[PDB]
Amino acid sequence: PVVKINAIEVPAGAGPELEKRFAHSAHAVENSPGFLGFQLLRPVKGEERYFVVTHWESDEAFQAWANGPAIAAHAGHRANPVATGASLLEFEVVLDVGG
Amino acid sequence: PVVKINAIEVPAGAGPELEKRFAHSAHAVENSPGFLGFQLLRPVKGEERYFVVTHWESDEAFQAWANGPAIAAHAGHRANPVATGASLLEFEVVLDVGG
Ligand code: HEM
Ligand code: HEM
Ligand code: HEM
Ligand code: HEM
Ligand SMILES: [Cl-]
Ligand SMILES: [Cl-]
Repeated sequence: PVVKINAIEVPAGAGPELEKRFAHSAHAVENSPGFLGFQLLRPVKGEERYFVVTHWESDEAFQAWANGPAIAAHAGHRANPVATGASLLEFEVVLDVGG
Repeated sequence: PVVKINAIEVPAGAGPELEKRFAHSAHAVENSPGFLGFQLLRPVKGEERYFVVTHWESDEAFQAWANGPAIAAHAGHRANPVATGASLLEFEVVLDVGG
């Protein structure tokens, strides 16, 4: 599997607004083929960016979602972001250990 | 829950040695109270550091592990580190969505 993290820069005080924009977003991705899950991570120490951490069975599965269903999920939405920058961090899972 | 990511810097070519070291490390953290799991992420694009992504029911559970077992787990090892630096990134899980 692969991990794709969108590391989002958020202006001071805009944390709650950004989090609210994610609150009903599950429908936009949860059903996608090869999707294994995602977490929105609020930074607490050592990082100022929010991490949107997504897990996929493959790179192609993420790309299919990004190029199709993800774009479609914007219909009817303002495209005015509160984030001031974003960086995509891509990784391959080399080890996974359960609780 | 909380997420603690250790972002470790690894010289070129040490990736395999670092990964081999993590391959036999599950025992050092699994079963610890409040531990929910971890992944070793090998960087592919956008990042040069390995991400050690760990999940915990609370910060206290993470501190209890880091302060006791994790230290104890070094006893008997005679290898020098291959990592040259590390940064702990700490997060609160705000949203969790399963696939
Ligand atoms: C992991 C791959 C992803 C990438 C590359 C990506 C990419 C982006 C980019 C480039 C932006 C614009 C941010 C800016 O203006 O600086 C954005 C915003 C956004 N994305 Fe993601 N995204 C990803 C995953 C997700 C997922 C899984 C969700 C939710 C299901 C999501 C929901 C959002 C939302 C709600 C915004 C609006 C942020 C705002 O208004 O400031 N994204 N994304
Ligand atoms: C320049 C590029 C982008 C911009 C400016 C942008 C902007 C936004 C904004 C402002 C929203 C908020 C909608 C609202 O508040 O109602 C949103 C939602 C979202 N974005 Fe984007 N985004 C971009 C690219 C991306 C990409 C590349 C991805 C994933 C690969 C993504 C995934 C999402 C998702 C899943 C949502 C939530 C849709 C929903 O609430 O139903 N976005 N985006
Ligand atoms: C400067 C500080 C540290 C140094 C120089 C260091 C060095 C090392 C080295 C060389 C190993 C090799 C084990 C092997 O090759 O088999 C190791 C293992 C390990 N380290 Fe550290 N470490 C440090 C701090 C930490 C911290 C702060 C944690 C967690 C809170 C940690 C957790 C671990 C764990 C869980 C193992 C694996 C134990 C095992 O597989 O038996 N280390 N460390
Ligand atoms: C998330 C909290 C963690 C922290 C704060 C932490 C911290 C550290 C630090 C400071 C080092 C020394 C890096 C250096 O010498 O530059 C290290 C090395 C290491 N840690 Fe972690 N660690 C964490 C989690 C873990 C876990 C869960 C494992 C495995 C179960 C692990 C296994 C190791 C190993 C094998 C090394 C040696 C890397 C090498 O060979 O150079 N650590 N850790
Ligand atoms: Cl995002
Ligand atoms: Cl580590």
